[PDB]
Amino acid sequence: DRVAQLTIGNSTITTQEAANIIVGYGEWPSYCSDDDATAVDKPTRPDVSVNRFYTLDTKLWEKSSKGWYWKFPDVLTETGVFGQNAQFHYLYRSGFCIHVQCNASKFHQGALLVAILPEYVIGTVAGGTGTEDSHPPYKQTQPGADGFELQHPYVLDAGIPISQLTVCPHQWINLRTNNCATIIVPYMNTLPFDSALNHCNFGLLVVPISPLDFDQGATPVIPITITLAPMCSEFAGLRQAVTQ
Amino acid sequence: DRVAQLTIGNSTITTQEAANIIVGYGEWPSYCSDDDATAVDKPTRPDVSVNRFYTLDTKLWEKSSKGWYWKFPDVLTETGVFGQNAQFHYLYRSGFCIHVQCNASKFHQGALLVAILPEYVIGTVAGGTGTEDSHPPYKQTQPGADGFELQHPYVLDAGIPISQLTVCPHQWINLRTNNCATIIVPYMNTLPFDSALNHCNFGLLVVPISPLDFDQGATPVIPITITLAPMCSEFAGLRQAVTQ
Amino acid sequence: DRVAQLTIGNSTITTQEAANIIVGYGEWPSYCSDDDATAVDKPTRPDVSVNRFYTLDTKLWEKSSKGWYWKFPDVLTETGVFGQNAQFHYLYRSGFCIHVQCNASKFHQGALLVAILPEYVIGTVAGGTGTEDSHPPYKQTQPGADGFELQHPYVLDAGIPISQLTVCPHQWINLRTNNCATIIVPYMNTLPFDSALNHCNFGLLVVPISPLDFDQGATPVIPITITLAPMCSEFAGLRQAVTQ
Amino acid sequence: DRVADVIESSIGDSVSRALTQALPAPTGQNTQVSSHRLDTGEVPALQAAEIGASSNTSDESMIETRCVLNSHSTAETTLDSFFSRAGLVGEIDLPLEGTTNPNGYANWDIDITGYAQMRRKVELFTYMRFDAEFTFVACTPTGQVVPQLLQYMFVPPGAPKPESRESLAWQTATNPSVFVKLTDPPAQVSVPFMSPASAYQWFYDGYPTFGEHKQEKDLEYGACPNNMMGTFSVRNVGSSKSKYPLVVRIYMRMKHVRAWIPRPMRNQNYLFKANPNYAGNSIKPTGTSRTAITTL
Amino acid sequence: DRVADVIESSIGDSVSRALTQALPAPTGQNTQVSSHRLDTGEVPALQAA
Ligand SMILES: CCCCCCCCCCCCC/C=C\[C@H](O)[C@H](N)CO
Ligand code: NA
Ligand code: NA
Ligand code: NA
Ligand code: NA
Ligand code: NA
Repeated sequence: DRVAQLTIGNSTITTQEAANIIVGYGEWPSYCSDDDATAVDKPTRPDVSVNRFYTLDTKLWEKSSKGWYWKFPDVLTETGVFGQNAQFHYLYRSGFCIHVQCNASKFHQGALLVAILPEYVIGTVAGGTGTEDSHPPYKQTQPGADGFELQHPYVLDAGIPISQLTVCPHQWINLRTNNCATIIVPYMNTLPFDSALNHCNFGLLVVPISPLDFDQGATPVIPITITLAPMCSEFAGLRQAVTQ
Repeated sequence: DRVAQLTIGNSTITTQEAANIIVGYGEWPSYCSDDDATAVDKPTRPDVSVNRFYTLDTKLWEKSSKGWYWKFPDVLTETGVFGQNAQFHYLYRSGFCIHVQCNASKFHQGALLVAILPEYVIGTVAGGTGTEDSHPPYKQTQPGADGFELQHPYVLDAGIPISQLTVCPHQWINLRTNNCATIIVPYMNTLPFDSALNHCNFGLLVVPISPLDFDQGATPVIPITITLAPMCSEFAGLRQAVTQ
Repeated sequence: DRVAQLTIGNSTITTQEAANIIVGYGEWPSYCSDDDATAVDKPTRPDVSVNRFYTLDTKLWEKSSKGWYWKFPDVLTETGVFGQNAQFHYLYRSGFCIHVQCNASKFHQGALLVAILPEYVIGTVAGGTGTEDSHPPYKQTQPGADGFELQHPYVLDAGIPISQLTVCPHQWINLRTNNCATIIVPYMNTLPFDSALNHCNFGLLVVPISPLDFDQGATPVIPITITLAPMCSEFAGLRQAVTQ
Repeated sequence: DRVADVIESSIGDSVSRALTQALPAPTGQNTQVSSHRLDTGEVPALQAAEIGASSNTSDESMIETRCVLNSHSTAETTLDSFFSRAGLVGEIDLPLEGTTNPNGYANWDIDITGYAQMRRKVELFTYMRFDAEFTFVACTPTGQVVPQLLQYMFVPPGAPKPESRESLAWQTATNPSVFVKLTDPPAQVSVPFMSPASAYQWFYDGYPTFGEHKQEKDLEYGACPNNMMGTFSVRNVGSSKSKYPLVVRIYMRMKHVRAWIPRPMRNQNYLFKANPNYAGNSIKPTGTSRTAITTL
Repeated sequence: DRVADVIESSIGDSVSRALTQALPAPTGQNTQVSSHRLDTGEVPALQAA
């Protein structure tokens, strides 16, 4: 139960210090029913070429880090064959298998909260005073694969408490216990299909709740890598490639 | 088998580095038979209010410690509802679940012998020369919850070898192996009931056979805590509260 | 599976960090068939007096060690009752249970390749230039119990690559994983019986493929001990004791 | 005849594999008798929060419990019990003199996100599907009931919004309208689930249109048209100025409610309607604070 | 009619639960034939005092 292997497509992930697997809302990704669908054109289900593990950028965990987030359909729109299909097709649909990995040693300590927040809408500080109706820039609402850093993690940059973020599919990475978190997310939206460009079904939040710490001499560079794989990907409404 | 939980009354003990459980003389505590009894009055069996875990004082294990001991009916006579019943009633009877706990690190070392010695009668050094018939004071024969320290552990302060103390229900706390000892003791006496004030059925001995040791820098304070719970407690011969 | 015990004769070996057991060429040692034999005299099968664990010299693993080897029938010819029988009898036959042991700590590192090479013929550097037809001395071809050190481990002092030495019954001692290697070898030769003095059926090679390393302060003396036990020993052709 | 990986393929499975099942729970769970347990191997109290699952430890395994036949109902915590309570969601002013709808008519953009109480509750969930009951309480700014006839009209998106009290749009040949006097009890009406989506979204993490998303258009981030149900228009049924100043309070009661994906409850004060902006200089803690962690 | 924790209660059990039994032993135990055992998983020699 502490060891596990995730194989999908032509990619395999290994781990010897896992903490089980979470299946968001107790549901596995699935394809769209014939009665839940509307688009009449036959969709493309590329399978193995898009349903595989993509490893996005690595972040560095510092004793003062606040946390980061990634919007999901988004992080992959410019990567591999998944990205190509997401650009050529109007409609997209899929679940995800998210595997956040971060290892240290038996002498390091700290705890990361890895959670999935559906429809993660970002807010602004409203000019500090709260009298200015400002809005988050495109660079912040859809940060891409590089993710974005939280400025006010306590309120998740959206006026909501992070202490309650656990009502969402989550898992923790407690260095003294495990070195990775695995969460499987089904397609969640009020529509059977939607644009992979304009809409971000959910956001991945990785936030240090218990600060990283260690004594001088132990390796100081502790990376946090994000690996994710689409599941049951379906695309429809073919046309030319659109970036945004 | 290394992990365990002891629940009794409204108290629960946890451990992840145990070494099984010892049941003194292969017998579980039980109530008094109708043919083993003499007192004709109906006894009180308070159950949950007295059969629970009481945590007595903590001792500090030093690189030079000799060892300590606690007389049992005694240690509890002034604590909780067990103590009240032991004071109000002439006759008392019960078994015990003793849980000695002491944790360190994978870099500390040492071994404690935790044993139960029935009718643990204390002797004196007889004025050194052995010509003076002196006797141990009340403060030493019945030390209460604070326990008492051994002056000559080799002879258990009673002229008997500690090397043979293992013929008694015992267990060891070897820091590289476990961090606690659990011993369950049945009621042992030549009478079905007896006074909880004048008589001490047995004594708990915690003695360092292999000295504690560690390198400077590792936490130097290594406590030894004693937690114990009465079992199948019965009291009879009600009157006013008597302290001694 | 990580723990094991090897009992044979009046000797027992224990281990808590093993890596299974290898049975050379998938065959257990056995006695000689009545149709595979030629010598007509009835052999001696001393059993318990010769089929037991003999512990030969200890070697010191240094950060610069090259590796050692032991020729087998040989290492035992001057030890115990096995040696006596090997000297008094012309013909000898037997399998072996080899147990190489070497422990360190969770802070040391390194990997030893423990392999069995049948008919391990030693070659010389041929005077460096390769024009001199020199030959290895008796002290090197049959080093006895003290073993011999490799001068050119890369070519196993015989012009063959050590990188392929794994096609032979082998096992590794990776300090972070196990602290011993166990290999069981059947009698291998083109004859049913042979001289224990003139012929060495195989050689035991212990070579550091990944150098030993640790930080100053951790114990620097890391020994490698060789323990071995004959199996199904048979001797025939009795006469006076011959040393060589 | 056909490639094996295609036969044994599972691409196409439309049924969602559910690991959990909804069981009947009309009352709180009962407590069963429990005795002491002194054993190794079994540790109910020890958990591993890293797994992401809440502790499954029960009262019975932590202390010696008695038997309690719990008959406390769980009916008042259903979604309908929680949301089926009318609350203020809109307020329209029709003054005599001023700069706010002084021409005897008003157009209220249907959005229940203008009031904190009602808004915070619904924002506990991400998606919600429901029918509703709208009640319109009208009177003057002093609470006085006046003999005045009003006309409320629901203008779905695309229909012509009235530009004046005498606009031709007030003919309501197709739009639903309600004519009431302030002397009559508040008008009440039933509304269905009219979104083109399968549910309303209190949160839409995306943009409504394609193209470059420049600074000037960041106004559209988080704006989902599937939630924009249209306009609510009011007017004095006449061709002359009304003799009294009016106010119309709109209350909404949800019925037949379905809800999905719960979220953390609003932590900071609300500032605007179309977004979750908060005052960055006044970020207050979720709750009360104290002097020391070791003192009450 | 009666509270459940009282029915299922075990307070009153006068019989001492014994984990061990006295067996006949008129003579010293015999020794049985033993052969070599080269296997992993089983370690008779290793104990935990
Ligand atoms: C005289 C007839 C009047 C009829 C009025 C009908 C009103 C129907 C209102 C439906 C309101 C749905 C509100 C749902 C979502 C919010 O608008 C959005 N979250 C705002 O962003
Ligand atoms: Na489906
Ligand atoms: Na619970
Ligand atoms: Na119930
Ligand atoms: Na008009
Ligand atoms: Na009894």
